[PDB]
Amino acid sequence: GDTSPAQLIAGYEAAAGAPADAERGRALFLSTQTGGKPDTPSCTTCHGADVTRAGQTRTGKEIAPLAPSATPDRFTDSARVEKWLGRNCNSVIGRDCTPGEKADLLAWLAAQ
Ligand code: HEC
Repeated sequence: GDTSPAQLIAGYEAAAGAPADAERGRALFLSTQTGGKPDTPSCTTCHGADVTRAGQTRTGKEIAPLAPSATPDRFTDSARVEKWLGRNCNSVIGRDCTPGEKADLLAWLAAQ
């Protein structure tokens, strides 16, 4: 694509002022939130708790696995990551994700 997963995470770490923490990324992805839309309390609502398996939209359509081990071109387009993180962080958490959250989330997801 136009980027690597490491280039994306390094850009978020620089904006956050701190290195990514994959354990924090895992905890946020699996968390149940209450600030967003009622139908999407968690990232897992659509991507599941195991991102090597397919996910599902709110209507039951299949979403390709988020793990790069299952779907190889993941996180290789910078605009596509921002586009989905913009929409999905707002739906789940109710606000954009911070650069530190994005760094943490991608560092966990990029290793799956
Ligand atoms: C359903 C309403 C979703 C919720 C809740 C979350 N995501 Fe999602 N995500 C969804 C779709 C339909 C898509 C696009 C289709 C695809 O196969 O990519 C995505 C995509 C992403 C991506 C982009 C991956 C890439 O190709 O670079 C990321 C990084 C992502 N989703 C992360 C993510 C997080 C962190 C979420 C909780 C805040 C989350 N998603 C929720 C559908 C839905």
